[PDB]
Amino acid sequence: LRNRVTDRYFRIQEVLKHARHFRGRKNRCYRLAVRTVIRAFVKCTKARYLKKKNMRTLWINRITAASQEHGLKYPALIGNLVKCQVELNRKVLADLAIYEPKTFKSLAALASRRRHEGFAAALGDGKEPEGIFSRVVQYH
Amino acid sequence: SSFSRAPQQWATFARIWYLLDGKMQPPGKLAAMASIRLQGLHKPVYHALSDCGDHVVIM
Amino acid sequence: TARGTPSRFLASVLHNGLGRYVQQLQRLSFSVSRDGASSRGAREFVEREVIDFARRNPGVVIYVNSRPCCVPRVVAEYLNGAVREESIHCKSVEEISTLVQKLADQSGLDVIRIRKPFHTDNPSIQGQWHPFTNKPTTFRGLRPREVQ
Amino acid sequence: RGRIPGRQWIGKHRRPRFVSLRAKQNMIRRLEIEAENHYWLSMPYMTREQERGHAAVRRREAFEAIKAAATSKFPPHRFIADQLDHLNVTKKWS
Amino acid sequence: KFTRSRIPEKVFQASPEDHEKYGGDPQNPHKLHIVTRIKSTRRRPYWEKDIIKMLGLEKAHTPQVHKNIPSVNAKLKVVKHLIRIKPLKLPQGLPAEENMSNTCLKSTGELVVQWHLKPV
Amino acid sequence: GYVPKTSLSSPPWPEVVLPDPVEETRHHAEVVKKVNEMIVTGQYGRLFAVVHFASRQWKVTSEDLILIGNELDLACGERIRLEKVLLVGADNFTLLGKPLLGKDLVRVEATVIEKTESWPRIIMRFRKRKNFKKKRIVTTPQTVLRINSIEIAPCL
Amino acid sequence: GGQWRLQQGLAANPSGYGPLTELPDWSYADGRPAPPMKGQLRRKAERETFARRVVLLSQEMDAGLQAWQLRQQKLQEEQRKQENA
Repeated sequence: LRNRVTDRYFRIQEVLKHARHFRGRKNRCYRLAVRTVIRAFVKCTKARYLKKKNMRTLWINRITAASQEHGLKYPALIGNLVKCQVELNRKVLADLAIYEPKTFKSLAALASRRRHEGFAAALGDGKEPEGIFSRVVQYH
Repeated sequence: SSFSRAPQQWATFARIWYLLDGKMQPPGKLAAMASIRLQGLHKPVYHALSDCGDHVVIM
Repeated sequence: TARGTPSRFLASVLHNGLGRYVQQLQRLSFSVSRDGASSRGAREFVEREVIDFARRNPGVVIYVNSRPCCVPRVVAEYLNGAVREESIHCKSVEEISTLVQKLADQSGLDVIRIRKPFHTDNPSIQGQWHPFTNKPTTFRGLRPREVQ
Repeated sequence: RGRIPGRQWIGKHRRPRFVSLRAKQNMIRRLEIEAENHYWLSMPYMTREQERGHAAVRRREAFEAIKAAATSKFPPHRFIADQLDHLNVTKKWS
Repeated sequence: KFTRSRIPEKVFQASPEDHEKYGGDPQNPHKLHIVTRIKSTRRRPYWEKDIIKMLGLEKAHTPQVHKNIPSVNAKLKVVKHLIRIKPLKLPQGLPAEENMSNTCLKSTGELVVQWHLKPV
Repeated sequence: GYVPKTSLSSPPWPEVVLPDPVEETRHHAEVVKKVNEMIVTGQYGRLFAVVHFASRQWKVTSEDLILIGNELDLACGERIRLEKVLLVGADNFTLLGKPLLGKDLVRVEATVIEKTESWPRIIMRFRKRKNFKKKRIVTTPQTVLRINSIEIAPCL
Repeated sequence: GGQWRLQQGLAANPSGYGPLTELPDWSYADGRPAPPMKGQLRRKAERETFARRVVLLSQEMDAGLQAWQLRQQKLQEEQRKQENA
């Protein structure tokens, strides 16, 4: 043979390195390994999207849990915060719920107040003062 | 908080026992709450891997 | 992948940002060839951009060996003890410089997965959540279905 | 038991889908939007004879640039310097 | 056979009620449109795909500014079910050479020139 | 317009009566004053801040580390004043902006420790039966900030 | 989220335009400003382009109108003058 591959072992090893910790022949035999390793890689790429979703769901669950301890539902809370112009993201809100509970409680209270104000507004179709924690800071 | 670490951790976790009286209530309206409690979804610490579920007594 | 690769947490050796930012890079060891295209870029760097670099960061102590090397390497030794060893093989001068800069900048720790992009020594300031926060006390410490 | 013919969703017999509230709401919002759009469309500025030629010089210019681009398109400049530099693959110090 | 639908011209005539409902005036009609793509071309006829591209409405929710004129309106009518249209109404004067940098479309379609991020 | 007491005469929910706006305003003012006094006295102990950096919001304190996935184009050891402190809190009181707090009120300082590359992250496409198989390795650049100090002022 | 946020004129999503994002995120401890944010510059450029386009639209239409008016005037002139003699 003119030129045949001297370096093939190394190629084999490249894939088997990523397959070391699989069960059974998937970690020993290159043919089986390759399919598995590729699949794993694919999963990893896909999983990035999944991870983000999962985290946000977890945060929502946590915030919901926290909110129920103060007699409020998640959606009400979030909406009232949005109305207030307090734009804390849900990671941060979850952190607050866990690590800084008095602040969380305060936030909940604020939300409740906002809700109440909204309700009040709904009764009297128009006027007068709009309420104290309502209103919006106008940027120009 | 103050607290040493392990005890703080214990405080954070620890399975609480809850009570529910039936009497005229709908099952499943009980179970919703009970299930939630079991899961530990009522805690802002919740995760499926952590094992944060509480005890539910129903009478 | 993350399951295969060994993981890590975020930290900073010996609290750099608190007191003084300490250059974690101790030594750059330049293995270069006098003859060989392998190390043309390296040679160029040695000629012109190495001295300046040295001047810029005196905590680093550069060595240059010129050791008829078939493939040139730059060995970066750090303050923790870790040794980041990287090749200079047929690279342009600018690229080499950039690499050097990168080496200088970074800490001694492993380039692996970090788990959380944050790390607090003291997270809680009000108090960590136990289930008995947001729970009211009853009179005489009583509980459901009691006598007196 | 609770079974239907082949492929749920196509052919003669198919699984009955039913219209939700959400879907209805979505439809309605879209309709509303479209109404607004229609209204907006309804009030033109110029009435046609007053936009007969307003575009044309600009349009011509645009065309011309494109044409130029299409034309000004043949081999790049080759020079000695690059070639000379290629000799630097044997720069061997002292 | 599914075909390229031609709309009757009575559809595009504003009643007094319509006027009352919306903002616009029949005299002094707005000069320009803010046209935004709110719905995907995918699954619509190729002519509709073409029209969107001709208007430059490739990125959804990214808005374009088109003259309000019969020619431009005919295209817009073709893809009206894909797009949201609103009048470009300039409360301050339209951008001079000094104020070309500082602008902001906002919601409510108004262009602005005095754009400082500080509050009132 | 009267209805006798039934399950659907009055609301399930209790009627809230929100207080008079003048009195409420006064109360608010009083509260603010108290807070100001506290600030003056140094009655607090450690602050935290929800700061906005690189489109993410971070709850941050003195001495902590934060990892931002990109170049900042700063030399390490340089000090930074982080703007956009949309929450600043402590034991006994908290301050939130609408949405950002003012620069006079609070400021957060951060030293850049290190600039790095991420571990190699594997992109990899695949499709069944159709000889489609891509593989791209990437290293997203990173910076490590150490938040040094949260200063808070008596401006309120 | 906020569809409420369109009622007040603050974008649908808060990341798009407003003081939470268009404001600079950091500065030096000495009291010096940071260099322009990379995305921000791009955004500014885009805005500028949009403005220019708008200006063009405003001008061209007006010009066309003017031309039309002129044409009409010319036609009128042709009429009466033609009728005479």
